[PDB]
Amino acid sequence: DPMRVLKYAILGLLRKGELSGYDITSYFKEELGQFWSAKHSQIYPELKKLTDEGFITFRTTIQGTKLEKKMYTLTDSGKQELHDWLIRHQPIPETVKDEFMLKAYFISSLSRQEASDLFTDQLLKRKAKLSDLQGSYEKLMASMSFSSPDFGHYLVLTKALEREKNYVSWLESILAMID
Amino acid sequence: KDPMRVLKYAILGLLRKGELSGYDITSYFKEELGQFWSAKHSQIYPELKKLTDEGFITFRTTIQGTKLEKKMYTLTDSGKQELHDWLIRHQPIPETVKDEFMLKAYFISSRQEASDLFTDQLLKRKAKLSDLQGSYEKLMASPMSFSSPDFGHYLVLTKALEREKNYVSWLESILAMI
DNA sequence: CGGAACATGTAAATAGTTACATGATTAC
DNA sequence: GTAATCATGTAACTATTTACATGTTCCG
Repeated sequence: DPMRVLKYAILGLLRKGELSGYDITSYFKEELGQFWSAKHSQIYPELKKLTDEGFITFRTTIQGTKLEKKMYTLTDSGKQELHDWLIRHQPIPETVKDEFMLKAYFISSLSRQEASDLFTDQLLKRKAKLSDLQGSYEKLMASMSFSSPDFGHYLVLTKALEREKNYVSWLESILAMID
Repeated sequence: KDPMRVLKYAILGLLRKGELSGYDITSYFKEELGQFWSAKHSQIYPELKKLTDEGFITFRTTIQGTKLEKKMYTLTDSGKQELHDWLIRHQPIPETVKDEFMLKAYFISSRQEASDLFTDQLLKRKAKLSDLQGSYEKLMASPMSFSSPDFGHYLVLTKALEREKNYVSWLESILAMI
């Protein structure tokens, strides 16, 4: 049984009303993009698939004067299909891929200097990313409970922030042992 | 623009200390390294062929028992440099690290059901943490340092541990809000 | 004996990225 | 002007998983 995560990502994204393929692409680049993403080149054929499967519907609006655009709504099938996925308990994956950690495992092939340089570089990026994430949190807070319509936003953002805090503190631990 | 070919570097790295079979490589992906990279044998064997055709690795045929053949792969000079350049290269950090649970979490708007789904995730992640702590204790029993031949193993284990601790702690925080 | 682990491949499919293509609207 | 962004789609390729397919060795 093929997983088809993207199908559920699209269906989930449409849960509060119509969106274009472009809007979908745009959401994968905002806060959700820390945990799932797809290129437009994957999304458009899939939108066609989901329509043929009868989970979604589209109408054709016009931006400006002659630019066509396709708004998508969930169907009865779509909402249910979505829901049957949402509450389904899934096994946690063994692997969550990280190319840096793969490098970490092969550390013996590096001299103290080379490893220090590698790990230092990673930290500076990870801290830069941490800044961007910390800033976003604040921009969200001025704008928190389960009732909140931004609770989904809050979840992905706090997770992403924690994830980078953890990565920074970990790297600093190894650098203390390296240097 | 140029294929990452991460699987090529996972293999060359796995051979950095000497010869291995495709079977051996498959196994390493099922042990502590599997927390951060895995491949199936069906991907590994064709890739081993490809790397041999590319001159990064070589192989001999050894015989287990009486008549079972085994190809043991070794790095070439060209492969060691290939490994080296990749290790010291500064790659940009990925925007997305995929997590299907966190996708689900984004769609919470669709109270009891959210509690159950998170409680289950808490329990499963508590379990994975217990297994990881156990493995960390097995490693430590056998004076850790950069010089230590098990530094890599230590790194992947600590990271995996930090990862679950932080996941478990997060899920608790969110559950108390709900 | 029998089952787990060892050992190696290929086929068919899904999943994902990069490159190829085009054109319209917004704001400076 | 012109650049960035909005907007949609197809082609080729790279990556990964599940299933198919075979046979040996170790150990109790």
